[PDB]
Amino acid sequence: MGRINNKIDDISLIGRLLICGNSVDFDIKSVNKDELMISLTEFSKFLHNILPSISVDIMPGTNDPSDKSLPQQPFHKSLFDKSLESYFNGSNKEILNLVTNPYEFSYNGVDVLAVSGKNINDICKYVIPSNDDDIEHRLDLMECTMKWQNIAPTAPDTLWCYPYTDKDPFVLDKWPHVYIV
Amino acid sequence: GLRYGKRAFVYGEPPFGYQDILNKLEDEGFPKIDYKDPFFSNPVDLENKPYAYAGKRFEISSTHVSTRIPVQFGGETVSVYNKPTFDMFSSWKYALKPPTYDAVQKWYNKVP
Amino acid sequence: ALRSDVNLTQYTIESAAFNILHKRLPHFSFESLTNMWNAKKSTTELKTVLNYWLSRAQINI
Amino acid sequence: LHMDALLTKFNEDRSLQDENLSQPRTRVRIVDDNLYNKSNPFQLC
Amino acid sequence: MDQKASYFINEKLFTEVKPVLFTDLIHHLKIGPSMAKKLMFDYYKQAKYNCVVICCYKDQTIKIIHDLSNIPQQDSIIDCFIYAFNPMDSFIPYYDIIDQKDCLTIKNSYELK
Amino acid sequence: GFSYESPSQTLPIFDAKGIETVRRDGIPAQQKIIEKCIRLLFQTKDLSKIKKYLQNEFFKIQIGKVSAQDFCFAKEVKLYKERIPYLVVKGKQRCVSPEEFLEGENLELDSEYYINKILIPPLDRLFNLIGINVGNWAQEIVTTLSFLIKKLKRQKEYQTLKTVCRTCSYRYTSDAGIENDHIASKCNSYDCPVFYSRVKAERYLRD
Amino acid sequence: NRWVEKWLRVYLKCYINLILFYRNVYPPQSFDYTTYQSFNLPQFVPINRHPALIDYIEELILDVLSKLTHVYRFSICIINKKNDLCIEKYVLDFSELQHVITETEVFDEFRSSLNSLIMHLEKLPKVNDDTITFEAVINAIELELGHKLDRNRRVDSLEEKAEIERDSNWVKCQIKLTSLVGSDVGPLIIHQFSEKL
Amino acid sequence: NRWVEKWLRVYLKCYINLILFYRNVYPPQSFDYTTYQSFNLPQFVPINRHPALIDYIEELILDVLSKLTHVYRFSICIINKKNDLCIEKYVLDFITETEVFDEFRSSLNSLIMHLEKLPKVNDDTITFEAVINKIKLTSLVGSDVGPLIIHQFSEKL
Ligand code: SF4
Repeated sequence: MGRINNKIDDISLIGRLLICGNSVDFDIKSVNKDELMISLTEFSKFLHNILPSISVDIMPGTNDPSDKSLPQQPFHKSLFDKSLESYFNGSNKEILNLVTNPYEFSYNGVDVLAVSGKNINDICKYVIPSNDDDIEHRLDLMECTMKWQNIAPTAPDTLWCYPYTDKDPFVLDKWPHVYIV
Repeated sequence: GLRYGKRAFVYGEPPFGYQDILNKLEDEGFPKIDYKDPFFSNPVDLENKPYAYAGKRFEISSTHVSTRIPVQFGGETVSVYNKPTFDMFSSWKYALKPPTYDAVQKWYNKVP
Repeated sequence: ALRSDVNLTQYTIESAAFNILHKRLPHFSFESLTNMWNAKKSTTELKTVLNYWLSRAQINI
Repeated sequence: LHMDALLTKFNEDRSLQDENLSQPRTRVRIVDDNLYNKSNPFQLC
Repeated sequence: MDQKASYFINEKLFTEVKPVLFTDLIHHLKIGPSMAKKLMFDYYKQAKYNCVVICCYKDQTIKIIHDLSNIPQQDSIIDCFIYAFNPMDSFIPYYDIIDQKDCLTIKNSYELK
Repeated sequence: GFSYESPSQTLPIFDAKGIETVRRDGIPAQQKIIEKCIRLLFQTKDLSKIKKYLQNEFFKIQIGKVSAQDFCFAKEVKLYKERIPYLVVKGKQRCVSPEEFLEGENLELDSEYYINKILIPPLDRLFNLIGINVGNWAQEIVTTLSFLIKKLKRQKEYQTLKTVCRTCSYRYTSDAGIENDHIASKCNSYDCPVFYSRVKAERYLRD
Repeated sequence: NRWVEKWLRVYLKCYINLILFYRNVYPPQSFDYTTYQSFNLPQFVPINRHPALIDYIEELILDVLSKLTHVYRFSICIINKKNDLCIEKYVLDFSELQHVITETEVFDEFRSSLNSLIMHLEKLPKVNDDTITFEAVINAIELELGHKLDRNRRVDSLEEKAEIERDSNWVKCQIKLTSLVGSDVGPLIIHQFSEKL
Repeated sequence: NRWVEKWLRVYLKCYINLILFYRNVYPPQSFDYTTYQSFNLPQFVPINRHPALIDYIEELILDVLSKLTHVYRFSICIINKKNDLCIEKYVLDFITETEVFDEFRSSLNSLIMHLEKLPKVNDDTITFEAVINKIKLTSLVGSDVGPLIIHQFSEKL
């Protein structure tokens, strides 16, 4: 909000914020509606304080209240405070945009792809007895994923049934400028 | 050791001891050890079930306070008959004992 | 011999292997095994049925 | 130095300028053209 | 004003016990952030509370001072102002809806329709 | 009863001879239920806990939260090397196959002759010598966020079942990539409880 | 009685929890800062995670709320075990209880009262373990317990059993006072007190 | 003087039974801990099963209460075997049927709470003896409404 740094000349350059995933964390085994509602209302406050100053981009994750597979739909129109109904009117979309887990944002002509990170986390969930959890290893895995033109290398652990018909979406068709994981 | 006092007397000694007590209880026509018979922990689950079975009357009772009988002095059960008299500005205390510090410490150290 | 020695219900190869050797072996229908054996491609199915029969033979010992 | 020294050096030297609160600075406009164009690729039924 | 601000601060500190932040002072007095920090420092001057100060270093780094005895990189400090005054030891603030109709220093390019 | 072969022996041994479990045709659930009730009666002598356990089991059977592996009659078809245990599943309200439950568009688990004539006879024989009846205990037995939570729990259960079945079939395929779940999707072993849970989750997700 | 029951319940729960935590009557490792204990709590208070203490306090608060119709004072005592002497006394007044809205305001008032209590407890010296225990005392207007068993109380459901076990669990009985802030809201007119030495 | 007689009888009987059971003067399993209730209290109160000891206790209680005017203190000393030393010495003695009832109830509750926090003692080592008239003293509640106020104290070592 520019209240801490006080350098408005530099803080005003942040056009929008991008929440990539994991905003609410619980164990789906033992949870009730009250805890999720409390966490969503706690998030709603923060949201109501940040919205009228800087735009926001909401993305789901692996521990978010959405589908566990990779192509997660947006959360819902519900699950937020009733005071946010002015933003969910369908007209003010540039201020708050709830998008799927993978997305290719064209920010002023710059194509950037963002993913919740379930693909890399599932690839690292195996133990391959070759190829000789550091930063360089994740970078090399991301580079290999970008070169192979396949966002999801492990089909059954990541992908779900009926993803598409005759044209998979996870196979890369156009290379982006920045790959955000 | 602990003195009795300035003026005091002494009563007769008990007839039984620590060893002969069970032996005398057995010879009197009673079992040496009365093991726990089947009982209902909940008084609602009684429902007068021990009526009979194949012509055999069974005695099944509960442990709750509502079913327990008052102690008798000389074979006569003593109880209050007159209605209570409520007094204003009274005080009360909770009777059940809370758990022990050592108990919860051992429960936490076991990492359940 | 297993029925005379042990006392169980199913009296199958998988039940015996699980109750004696503590190993659970999957079971496939005869149609699936035939479709796997007649596949020109997908050598994984051939290796699968081969290991299936080899394990069924070794459990007998 | 102590926290009091830093406080007396920073808060006392405050400029208290540019905080008009009536003509605020507008944030840089950044638009994601993929909002309404076409072909939401990962949007399934 | 330095008079109504101190009154509001001591009221919200002792009468209705709750931690006070400079954001509440800015929302109540309709003033700027630097003026709020100056008023907070003046109230810290001239004691039954605990002060919570924050220091902004270089490289856009923000931290919360806890020991108040060992301040690392004292030369790289660009700003250091008292953030809040809590009477209790556990900070644990609370957040609610705030109507910033005229108490905003940075406004978005788009307006709600 | 409980057996102590030596005074130094601390834990008892559940020794039974000619117990109600001895039967050519019988369900495994009855044996486990009888063993649990006997253990509860011998350890604490509490009839209320046994009544609560029996009512909970009856309510679970009436709802349909059973694994269906311990609720199957195993008929012996010939070809004497009779090794064809055809499974009857609770009837038709007959003699439905497990494939009917596999295509579980509807449920026919009835709190009926099965439950009654397989549970009340042995418990009644065991508790009449005590002086209590078990039939009366059974006679008394006769939004968006929650939906999303239930859907997520079901999906996580299905994913865990698929993962464990795939790693189980890894013994044969020796592979972890694609077509591994395809090979594991045909495991119809009726002697594995994971198969029943997997097909139940699939039927629940298909409806 | 429609909504003040739950509010008073959670207030008494947080009261007992903070009293047990800040006085070192139980190990702090068994406590965790949470916000949901089957009821939305107005603040991140340290609540214990032990089963026996859980339903113990639950039944205590249930009996207190049932007797509230005649109780005007609720006290939590802290006594030593080497000598049955009252060391600390925390009083909660219920003057007429404003008996027969804006739940956020009730939660704010409860939060302010709990903050005042925590500030008062933070000034007390450290309390040691090993049998520094607590008790419970109440003060009613006109009531008599321990005499409902004169007819054998033939039970028929759970309500009668609960009433009997609540009326039979009470036994009759016989410095620097520091006042705190209470709840000045309309329906919940509650006052707070404290005692030492 | 009507209700107080029988109520003091039953209170003394319960107190003697508790002081015999909670210590090792008599072995366990010889009492009925799951049948009787003393004063509608939720705690368990043990009563011995041997008729001889019950009649002995009743006879001595009647003999005490018959001459309650001249006696002012009734203690129950605990004698240690092979040493003849008084290890423990519990003492007692110097309206509406309800006030004496709650007085006896409170005294019994205090006695139970004080006995339940006692260290374990070895078996076949202590003998009891009733008497008619380095110290750790403990004071319990007593009857205050009746003009025959009964104090309650305990000693040790
Ligand atoms: S279910 Fe079929 S696949 Fe899953 S483990 Fe048992 S056998 Fe192997």
